[PDB]
Amino acid sequence: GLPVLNTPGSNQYLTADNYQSPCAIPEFDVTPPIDIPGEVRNMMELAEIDTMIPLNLTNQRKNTMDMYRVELNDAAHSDTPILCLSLSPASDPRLAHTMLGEILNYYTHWAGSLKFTFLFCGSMMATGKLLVSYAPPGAEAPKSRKEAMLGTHVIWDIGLQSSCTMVVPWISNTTYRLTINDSFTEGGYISMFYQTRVVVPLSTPRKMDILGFVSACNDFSVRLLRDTTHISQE
Amino acid sequence: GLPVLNTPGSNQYLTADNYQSPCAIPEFDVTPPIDIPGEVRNMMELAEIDTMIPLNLTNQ
Amino acid sequence: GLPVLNTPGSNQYLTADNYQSPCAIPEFDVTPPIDIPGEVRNMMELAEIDTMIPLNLTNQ
Amino acid sequence: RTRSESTVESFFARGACVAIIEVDNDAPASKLFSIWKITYKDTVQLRRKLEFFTYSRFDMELTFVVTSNYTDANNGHALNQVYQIMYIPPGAPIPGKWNDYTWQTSSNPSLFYTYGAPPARISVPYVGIANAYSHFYDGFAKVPLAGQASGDSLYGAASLNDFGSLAVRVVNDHNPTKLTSKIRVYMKPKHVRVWCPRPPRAVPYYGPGVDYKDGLAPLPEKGLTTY
Amino acid sequence: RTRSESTVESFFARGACVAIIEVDNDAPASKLFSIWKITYKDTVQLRRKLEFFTYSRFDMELTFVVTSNYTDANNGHALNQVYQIMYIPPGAPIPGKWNDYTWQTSSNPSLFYTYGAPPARISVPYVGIANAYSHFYDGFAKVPLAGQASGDSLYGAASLNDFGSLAVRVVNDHNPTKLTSKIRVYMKPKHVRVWCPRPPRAVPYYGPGVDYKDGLAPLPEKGLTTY
Amino acid sequence: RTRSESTVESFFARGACVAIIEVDNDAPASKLFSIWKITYKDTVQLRRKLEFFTYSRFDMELTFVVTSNYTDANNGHALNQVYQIMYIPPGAPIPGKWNDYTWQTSSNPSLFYTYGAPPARISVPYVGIANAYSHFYDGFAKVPLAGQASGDSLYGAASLNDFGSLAVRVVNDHNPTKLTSKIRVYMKPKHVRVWCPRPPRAVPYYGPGVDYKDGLAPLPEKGLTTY
Amino acid sequence: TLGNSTINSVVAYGRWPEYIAVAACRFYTLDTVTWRKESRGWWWKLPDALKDMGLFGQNMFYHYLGRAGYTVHVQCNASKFHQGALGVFAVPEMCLAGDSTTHMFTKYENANPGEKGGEFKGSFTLDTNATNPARNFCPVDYLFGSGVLAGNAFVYPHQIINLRTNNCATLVLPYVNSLSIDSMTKHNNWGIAILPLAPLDFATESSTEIPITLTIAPMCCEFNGLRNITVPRTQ
Ligand SMILES: CCCCCCCCCCCCC/C=C/[C@H](O)[C@H](N)CO
Ligand SMILES: CCCCCCCCCCCCC/C=C/[C@H](O)[C@H](N)CO
Ligand SMILES: CCCCCCCCCCCCC/C=C/[C@H](O)[C@H](N)CO
Repeated sequence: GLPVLNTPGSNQYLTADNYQSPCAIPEFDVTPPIDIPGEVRNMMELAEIDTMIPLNLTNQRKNTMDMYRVELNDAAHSDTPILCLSLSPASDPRLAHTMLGEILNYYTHWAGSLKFTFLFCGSMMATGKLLVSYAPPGAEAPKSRKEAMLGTHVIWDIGLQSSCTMVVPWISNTTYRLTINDSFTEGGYISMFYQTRVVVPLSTPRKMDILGFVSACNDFSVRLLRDTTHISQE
Repeated sequence: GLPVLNTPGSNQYLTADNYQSPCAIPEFDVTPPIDIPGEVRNMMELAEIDTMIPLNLTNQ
Repeated sequence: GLPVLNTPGSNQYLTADNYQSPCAIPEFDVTPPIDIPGEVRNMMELAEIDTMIPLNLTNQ
Repeated sequence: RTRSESTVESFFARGACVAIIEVDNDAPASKLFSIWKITYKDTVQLRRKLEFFTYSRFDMELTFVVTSNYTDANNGHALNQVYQIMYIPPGAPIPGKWNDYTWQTSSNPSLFYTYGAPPARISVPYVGIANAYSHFYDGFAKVPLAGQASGDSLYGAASLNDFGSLAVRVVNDHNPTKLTSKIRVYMKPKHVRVWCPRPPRAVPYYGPGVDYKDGLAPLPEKGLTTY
Repeated sequence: RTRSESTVESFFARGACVAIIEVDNDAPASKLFSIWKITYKDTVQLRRKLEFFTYSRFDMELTFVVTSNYTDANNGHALNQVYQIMYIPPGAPIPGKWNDYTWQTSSNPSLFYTYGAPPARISVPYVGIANAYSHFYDGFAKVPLAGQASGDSLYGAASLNDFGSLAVRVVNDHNPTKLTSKIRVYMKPKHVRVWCPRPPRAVPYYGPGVDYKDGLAPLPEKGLTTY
Repeated sequence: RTRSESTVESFFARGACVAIIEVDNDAPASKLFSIWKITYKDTVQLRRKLEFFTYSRFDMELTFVVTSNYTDANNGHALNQVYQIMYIPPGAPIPGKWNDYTWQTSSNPSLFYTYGAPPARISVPYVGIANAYSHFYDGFAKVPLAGQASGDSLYGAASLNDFGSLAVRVVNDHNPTKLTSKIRVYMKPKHVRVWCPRPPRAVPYYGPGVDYKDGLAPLPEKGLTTY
Repeated sequence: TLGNSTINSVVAYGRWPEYIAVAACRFYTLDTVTWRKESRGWWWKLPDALKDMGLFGQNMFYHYLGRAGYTVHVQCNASKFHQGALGVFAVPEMCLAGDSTTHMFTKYENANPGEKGGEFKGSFTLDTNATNPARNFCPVDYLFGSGVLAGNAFVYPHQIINLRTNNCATLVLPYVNSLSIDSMTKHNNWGIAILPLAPLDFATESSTEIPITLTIAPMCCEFNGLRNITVPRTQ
């Protein structure tokens, strides 16, 4: 026949190959598709959906609903942080199991901006101002409002609006970060502080809850599909 | 010769495959068909014929 | 299929060959290059650089 | 909803097993070569599918799947075997020994298969002496004539379905150890045309004809007023 | 930065192991043939990836990786084995013995694999009786009716995911020595469309449904004011 | 006289051995699977050639040459082995046992090689997270901060050269006899671009960095006024 | 306004209900539930919750095939001195985990409770009665009753009722299925889950309770296959 020469790689099975194969059921009359609502073309479309952050992963709160609630009170003003988060969306245990983190744990590289929304769930009679800050990596993690104020930040007036969004823009030395805990590709710090205190009148609850949601922005992307550590078989 | 790479599925026999093979009787002069009555193109044509139903399937 | 004949040299691995192979990470979005200073196209460009000669190779 | 998979072509576009020919590689109780008369009536599934119709034309694709085994444990090793499959059309001399001259196959088509290779495959065109194959023949090859003693041919038997045989042997000289091989023959009709549909077989086949002997009560019991 | 590798196509463009079918080549405690019901729910990784969505359409590519071994040392040698993998769609007769007539596979698709050859591979189109596959079905196959005794079908079980089985045997006649073989089945969806994203599985799977029994505390401990 | 063979492409257009991964096929002192972290610094020749430059971009071609042998004489025979090579990118779960679920490789690229086949081969594009690979990195992954106890990262170590690992096992169930296999990995850069030439290594390599310990007197003795 | 019934909104997947009876498909009010401080959540199935609603239930049980979208209106009012948040989620194919070591052992009468629906639990309890198993759902709130984290339930069509901001939620669910039309008695196309995201609180009262009311209107209804009446077995 035609002279041919078998190159190396012949007879191998690469599970990522893209080859044709014979059809085992020829002339099958396939059922046509219908217009079902909710079609998805890209997994990033799922990462762009806000999902609640299990922020309060304490011994008594983890694996309950209480792990989603962060408690504020009406005590006197202080510079102590309300919450502290590492910008490691796939390896920080508080972000790993959100929809964004679940998508990220199927990939090796990620890049793009993030969106953090905070929802205040107190009474309508409550007032207060909060400071939400992102510090890029390199320095010690901010432990007071004085240090946090030096980074990117927004001021949230709960009386004016019950939900506030801070976009963390993409700022990295590398073009992508790794989806594991790695010092060279560290992301930075997210912190929350009291700008003023929370004030309530009489006959009002003095403790209330906030909730956190995270999603990816439209510039987000991932690379190098890989197996996840969030599912195992015994 | 021409560089080639054997993909998976090489050397398998799939009974539903559609491949060419060498002719074991070359240059055979085939008898031409005649116009026989009752040609069938589709098995559904047989399913469109009424046939009696064995409705009374009792012991006797 | 297509009649083929395996010529000698089939199934060998020549480390100097130039053949295609399947991609193990399809659809990877490659980082674009930047304009780094000091690009080299030919090793002779390095041989055209003056370097000091160790002329006095005595015991001491 | 189209009827693409119920066309006659699609209905028969499958390789069906029609024979298991057994041969042995042993020094001359053994069978060093086997003759199989070519027919689809040794099995049932393809026969029942074909007998939906009275007449047919088609090309045939034959595929040969070869398996082999040692007969005794740790009796020794063997070198890879080569098998010869020779088509003997009706009238050609039939081998009588493993080594007889007929295997020279100067005019008979022959196929040499190396064990471990992918199943062998050949194609043949429509080879019927009539304008179509007859699945059913309501007649005799000879009409007995007055004056003849007690033209006694069998009912339905005619040379319009005589296609020769396959002679199968192992080409290798016999090993010190005994080896057994089986060649499975798979038929696939192609470019099929069929005529005169018939009701399908309802009881077990009995011989190459339409005779029946057993299993004559196929249908089960079911109450008339029971869904 | 494009999103080429996060498209639904790229997300599923991998061959995932879904089954390890075990067969034996031995004289008739052994299993001379095995039946595997076709599903992706015997494993977890592909199942979790698919259950990100409620509905899907796709063609399927099946790849078969076959390995085999002797059971005893210096017990003897064996000739190269041939394996038959027959697709039995729902309703087709199911083999009950290694040698029963069903293996003639006149209408069932079948695959014959020679050991040492590259893994076998076939493709099938979207074969669902509905307009899409259902990863989740919130209903019953039967509604129990008043008057019926104690329509008791299982929750979520429906014939919309019934695709038949694979029957696997060794075609060779049995060696004097015992051989064991495993066929690993790898699935790759192709031309994928998906609908209605769902949150991913967070606790270990328990059965073909959504039931959970163990490992219900997945998340670890992490201080609120600790980075 | 052209300089076609001294182009950067031609200088690196060779498959260089970078690893010998050893695995065993034995019943569970043996190693039923091996993990190799992907690097070119286990060998010297390709490393020295690459370290003529500071930065590089290229695609990589990997070729796998597999050899195997029995460990004991006349201990028995074995059926042809199949090997699995699974790429584990950084972050993916790492196999801990020969049979653990990770080998299902639903999302990890995997390669199944049949012994006796031509060496396996795959290609990958430029996969660096930076705009080029760094052969030398004059810095730390962590800067230690005042207040921290005795940010202690190693000098020059950065995740910009972390590419995952290869996990290698024998897929076959374990033979009665012990078998040993070695997989040699050969790298060939393709479509190469390089920047910032450096003087070549003059003394033996010592570790993944630029440290030196021995053989610090490379040059021989030669009289000044002697040709 | 839909029919004789009259009275932000979220259209699930941005798809309004559409055709491939008319009087019967109108707003129906289910039984009110009581939101307490210790409430864990509530769930309903559609069309199961409407099976005893005027002519819509009659059309459900008189036909082999039916399809409909829905408009779900959750109503819950409180004072400016109350606090609390509800998440209202519309889940296609809302399968709930059972309570036994047997897979998919929940019986039809328990999987189709009707307009009363069911409640989420705070933890998982395994039914041990073997002679008389309960064969009921055991949906854990933080597992969202199906082995997934409730925090990610926001990938479903949803609304949030924050007591300081709004007192009502409106979800427009189109007909979602792998088929153009199905059996309404065999299959529930939609599930409604209401979870307290923030617990209810009122100043210096560990007694406050507030009602939640659901009003559901089927839309774009189609029925086919008229026969005698289906009478499902009850428990
Ligand atoms: C050289 C290797 C052998 C290859 C030659 C194979 C034999 C040639 C074909 C002879 C058989 C003709 C096809 C048979 C048709 C069916 O028997 C008819 N339907 C009978 O009614
Ligand atoms: C002839 C050798 C065997 C080749 C035939 C293989 C069987 C044919 C394919 C049947 C399986 C259909 C594909 C299965 C799809 C998934 O199970 C669905 N996602 C279920 O929801
Ligand atoms: C599925 C079988 C395995 C095939 C996948 C092989 C692994 C993928 C490639 C990872 C290694 C990237 C190439 C390495 C580049 C050099 O290390 C850089 N010059 C380091 O400076």
